[PDB]
Amino acid sequence: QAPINFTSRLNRRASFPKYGGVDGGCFDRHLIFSRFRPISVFREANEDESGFTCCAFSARERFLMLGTCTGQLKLYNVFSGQEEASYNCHNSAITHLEPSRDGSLLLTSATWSQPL
Amino acid sequence: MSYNYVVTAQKPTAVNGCVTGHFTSAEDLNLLIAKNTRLEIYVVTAEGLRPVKEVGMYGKIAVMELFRPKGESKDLLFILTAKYNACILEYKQSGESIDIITRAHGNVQDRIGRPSETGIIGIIDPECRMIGLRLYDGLFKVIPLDRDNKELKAFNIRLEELHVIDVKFLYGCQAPTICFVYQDPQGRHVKTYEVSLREKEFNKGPWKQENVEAEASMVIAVPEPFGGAIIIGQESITYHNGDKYLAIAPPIIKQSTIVCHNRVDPNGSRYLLGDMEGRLFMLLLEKEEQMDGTVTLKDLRVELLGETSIAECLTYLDNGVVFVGSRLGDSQLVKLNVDSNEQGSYVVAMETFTNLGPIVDMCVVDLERQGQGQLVTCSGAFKEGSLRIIRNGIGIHEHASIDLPGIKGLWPLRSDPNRETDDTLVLSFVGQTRVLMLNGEEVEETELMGFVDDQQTFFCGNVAHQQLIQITSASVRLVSQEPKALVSEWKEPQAKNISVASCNSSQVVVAVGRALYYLQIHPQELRQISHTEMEHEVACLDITPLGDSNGLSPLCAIGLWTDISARILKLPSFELLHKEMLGGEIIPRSILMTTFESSHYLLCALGDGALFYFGLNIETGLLSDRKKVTLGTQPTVLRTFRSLSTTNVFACSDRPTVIYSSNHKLVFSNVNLKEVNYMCPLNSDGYPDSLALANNSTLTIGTIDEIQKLHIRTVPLYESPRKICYQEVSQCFGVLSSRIEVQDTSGGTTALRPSASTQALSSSVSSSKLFSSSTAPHETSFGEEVEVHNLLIIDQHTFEVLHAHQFLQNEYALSLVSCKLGKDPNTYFIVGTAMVYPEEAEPKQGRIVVFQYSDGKLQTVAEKEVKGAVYSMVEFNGKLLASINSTVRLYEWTTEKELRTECNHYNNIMALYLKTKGDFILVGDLMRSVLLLAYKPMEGNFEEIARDFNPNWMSAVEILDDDNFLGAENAFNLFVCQKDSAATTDEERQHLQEVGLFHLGEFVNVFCHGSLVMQNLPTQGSVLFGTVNGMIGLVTSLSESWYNLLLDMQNRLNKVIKSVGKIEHSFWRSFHTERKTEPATGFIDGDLIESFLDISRPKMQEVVANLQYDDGMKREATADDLIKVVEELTRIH
Amino acid sequence: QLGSRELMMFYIDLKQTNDVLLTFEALKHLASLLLHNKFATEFVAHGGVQKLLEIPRPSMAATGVSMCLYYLSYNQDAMERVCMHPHNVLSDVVNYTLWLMECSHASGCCHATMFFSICFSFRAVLELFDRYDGLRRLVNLISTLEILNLEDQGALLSDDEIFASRQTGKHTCMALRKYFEAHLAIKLEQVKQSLQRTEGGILVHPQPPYKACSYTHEQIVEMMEFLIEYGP
Repeated sequence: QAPINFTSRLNRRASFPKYGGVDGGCFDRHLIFSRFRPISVFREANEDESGFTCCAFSARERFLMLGTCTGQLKLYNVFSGQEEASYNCHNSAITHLEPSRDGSLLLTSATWSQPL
Repeated sequence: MSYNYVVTAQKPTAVNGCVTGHFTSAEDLNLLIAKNTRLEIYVVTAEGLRPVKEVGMYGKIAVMELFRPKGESKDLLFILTAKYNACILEYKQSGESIDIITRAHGNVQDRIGRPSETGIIGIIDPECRMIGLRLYDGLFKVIPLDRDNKELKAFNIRLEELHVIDVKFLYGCQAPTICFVYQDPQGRHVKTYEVSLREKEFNKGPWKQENVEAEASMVIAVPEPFGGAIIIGQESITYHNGDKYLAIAPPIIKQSTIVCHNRVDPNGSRYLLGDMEGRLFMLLLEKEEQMDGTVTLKDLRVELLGETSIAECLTYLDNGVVFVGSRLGDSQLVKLNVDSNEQGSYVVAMETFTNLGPIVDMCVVDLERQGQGQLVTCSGAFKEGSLRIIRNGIGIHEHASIDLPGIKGLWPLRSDPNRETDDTLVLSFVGQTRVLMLNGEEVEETELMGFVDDQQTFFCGNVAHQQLIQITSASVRLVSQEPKALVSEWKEPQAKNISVASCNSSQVVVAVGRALYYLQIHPQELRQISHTEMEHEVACLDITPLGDSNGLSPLCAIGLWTDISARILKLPSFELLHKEMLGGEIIPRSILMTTFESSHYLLCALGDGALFYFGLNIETGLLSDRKKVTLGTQPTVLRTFRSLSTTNVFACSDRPTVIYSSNHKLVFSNVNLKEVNYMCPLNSDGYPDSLALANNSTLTIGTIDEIQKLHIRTVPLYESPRKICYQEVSQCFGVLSSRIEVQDTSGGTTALRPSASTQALSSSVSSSKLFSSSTAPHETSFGEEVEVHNLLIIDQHTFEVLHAHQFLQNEYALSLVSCKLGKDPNTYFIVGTAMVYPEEAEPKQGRIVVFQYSDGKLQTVAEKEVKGAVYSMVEFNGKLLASINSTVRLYEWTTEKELRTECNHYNNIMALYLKTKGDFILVGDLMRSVLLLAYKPMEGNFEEIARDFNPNWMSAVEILDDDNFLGAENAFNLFVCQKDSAATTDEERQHLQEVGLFHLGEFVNVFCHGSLVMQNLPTQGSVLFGTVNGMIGLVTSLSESWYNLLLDMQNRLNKVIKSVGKIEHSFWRSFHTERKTEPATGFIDGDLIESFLDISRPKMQEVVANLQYDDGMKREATADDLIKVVEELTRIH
Repeated sequence: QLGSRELMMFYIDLKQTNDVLLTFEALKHLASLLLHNKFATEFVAHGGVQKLLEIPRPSMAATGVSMCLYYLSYNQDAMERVCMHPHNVLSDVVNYTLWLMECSHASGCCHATMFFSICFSFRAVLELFDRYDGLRRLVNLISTLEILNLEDQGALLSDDEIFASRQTGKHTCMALRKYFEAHLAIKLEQVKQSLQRTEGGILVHPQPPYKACSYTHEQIVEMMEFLIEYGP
């Protein structure tokens, strides 16, 4: 077994295959998904209060597609912090929101609006 | 876009899997070692081993096993890559035609799932009914073997047992059956099964075996007489056969883990075992005949057999001879005894094999200030630890110094009839003459004979009739036991000066102008037999000892003034055999005749540094095509001789090369001398059978060792090396070490074997125990293999361990460079350490220590206690750069012998790699990617220019040209991120772009600058890289016009070359992680290019289609120019 | 490049007919300037602190002096450099800063108390802290708090003397917090050297300027409270 220490997993992987041997894979992930830090805060300073419901990322991760309580999805740059272009999509709200991988489609679901 | 060039300098050395059998012949046992991608087909002689054909493939060989199916007199070989493409191999030989046939193949893999945890495991059924494969952790992929399979079909019968540790097959019981070692949630067991291939379903198993030892690692199945399954564990050994059971717990196997096994006897009577520490054991089975037909087990014996290298292959060959195969160093061949020695070892050491194995650091450094830089790679492991020195050319270093520049010829004169004892020499100027002696390395001048004490000589050989041939002005003569009167001075009937004479051991060949004479050496009689005449005057003559150890040569060599002559005569009779007149002003030093173990060639030493490849049959007179090879600007000399044996062949030219062999192949290998004109077979008292070299400089009586491209010299230390640095001012290296020790109950610690760490010239220990306030060092119970590191300063030339500085308890040595900091002119050693404990997370302790070597004494000047582990250090313009737990922390030297943190950085996951070139800093992250970081000297602080975002686990990085940045990966791959040019906005200028992808099928440890060839003052720059299999290659930069020239030649060769496996090279070099199957671009795989030299011209002519050539210009490609461009790359390597 | 190191040294009083308001609005620039270490290294090395300690004590510019002292020791380790000088450099620091906490400014106790929150790691800071009055000039802050005076707690109701008088004790307890974590490791040195006596200890002690307060109340300040049980 690879040892519980990480630097001793670093000396061992130099003279052994990929991770350090048997049981070296998760011992990376028990060090690297156990911490987080805030990057940036995104408001909805239009009515001076934020009313989003659903969120996702684009097919190339450059813009994050929020969804308000009014019925419109609003694009935002992940680097800038500025609205790009809203879209009057539904009437009720937004529950589910995902793109595809090829970058062609978009599925947006409403709460009670007559096309769902 | 970035286009670069990658070849193989060192072929891989560490071995992986060793299968014996009858692959080549039916009744001939052989050895089949795979190393990384090569498949080395040996054969077993009674004297040892012998290769047949080395074959490389496009994929990492990890699983291999021979098998003879029913229907084949010989066997077959099955090999699976690391990219899941399988193949079935078949050897075909037809005379000298030595071929590998892949009978069936097919990439078998799945879209989804975890691959594995313990690698890939594959075992063949003994009835040759199925083929085992553990591939995706829940599937058990079975290959139904049939001649119906021109491609491989696949089954996937689900394992309801997920986490399998080992799997094997059991022997002949009318059904193909399986064994496990499965980890239950509650306990662990050994289950069996039974597979119906006609029904794809597990049947009801014959064994249950509901609980076993807690650490069962391997399963050793015993054969058909007394069939069962031994279960080795960490601590004990069992036996199982469904009804009975036997169990032992021998006190031998108490301090090591069993790693390898083999079936020694064909009825399975004996078994050999290795360990993790070098031992070899033997399992003896007490065969018990209970009844007239009943075979059963009685006793289990474990006998200690002695110490070898760390085994991962284990093959008993025959007659007590076993090969030991190591990844970790020095795969060697051993012999078993019957009686014992002073330590109980039956193990007889034999000849070894050279392995680099795991390279952990490199530095390309020259020690003789030539254009050729030497290479010092840290190699080995726990007790195989050894620096290895890799150099181009041939190491002519055991040479005497005698001041005779530009001298024409030195020829022996003996007095002992039955030995070479008391050999005086002949000093031959042009117009002057002396007689030389040899006191080993030194000379004495005298006058001995009385014939040639007045006029010059040219050629005075050694007659096997205990005579000698003296040539003074115009006449030849025989020599008695040192006379002063002539024995038989045959005059010449022309009364002219001899233009070019020559001699042999049975004949005299003298050319005067155009008249070519011949003398038959009788006992004390010179008789004329044959005579022929040349159309021009004779430029030179050559006589080589071809046959019978007598001096009879069926061929002749003819050279003419201002006329290239390939005229070939039957020299005893001078019969015309081949007549070819090339023509031209270049004067040749005619022909060197030496058979290079396969064919007689002719080797013409042309004027002004030119070389031709001629091939002649010694009985017909038909020549092949010529081949222009450049050596220099002066006329060349081609000679053959005896170094000690094997008829060594040398090229005395402006580029002095060894012609004879290079991995048994005609590729030139240099020597460590600048320019060589002549050679002289002298007789030194301190140099056995050595030769002196008359040059444009001094005379070097030296011999030549084993000839290869890369001579490898081992400096063993018997402990794990970590890094390597270099001192210019001091003449010393530095190697960080790692030794295994156990904790004593009374004493502090104790070692295990006498390595070169304790055997040092001076010892010391660290002081100022500054981790004393932390109460973390609590007590441990037993001696459970702690690690102890120290600094080893190795001498420059004697390579003696000069000093050892043992660190504190459980303090690693992780980082080492050697540079100068600030305005202090001292050159330091800088070691950044970390404090480690198991059962602990990432550490938050450590210090950084700076050393010096004042008068051969190591001094601890200053230390800096740092809250974090130190991973990488590089010098940065007089300032110290470090990487301390995702915090790039640049330093600064003060006059107060301290350090001051000048700046910091905090946007990192975990920064492990640091490379600088000028004022850019390239940071290799743990999981994310290439990170380029700027340093503004005006601001004083770092600045994030850009950052890549695609999460690849880094392995090693290196700056190419401050625009293109090379990065490796854990997924055995290469890519370059190019800094983005279109700075249109601020978002698009903080994003790097991955430009070019490559699958270097090998782990990468090191990168460094510096080349391996001599500086003759093409391509630009050179980066060498360190690996884990001992496979050093080169990375360099191309020109974009040549990239379009080279890449189209890759696509031409990828329709002609049938690589073994039928593997597409575009598919094999494709960038393949677990989530990206993106095809490769950018780089050039020059190892596919340089095999064009091996392609025959009826298949080279089909490579040359309507292609392009740059010599702003535009020309259709031709065969004789495309073969030049490869040679423009082959001169690098 | 344009000498803003040398521009701002002229703008503070040097035996000169200056006002108060241009000087106090010059340090307000200079406190934004002292954030960078490459500036901050050269300020002390060219003698800016002794220049900054030229103010007579009744002055309206005392707030900017405390801001230039607070961002002096904010992130850079400049207080390591203040030691090796003529002897009365920190003796002018202890004289002026403790007077400024005694001056009872409306925000002079909001900054000059924060200066003692980190700089207690240096042992000579605590050494000059005890040759003077010490906590007699510290406890007199808490004992004069009108939010604590139960006999006069219904006297002041305006929110100026409430939010400022419920903040003043908050930074004072943190001034106490790193005071006792420091003196825990001080007496632990007077435990691990006087009691152990080479039994697991090394007698090397230069009295350096060095940060040895163990800096973690999650792990090791908790741990140092345990090993004092083995004392006398």
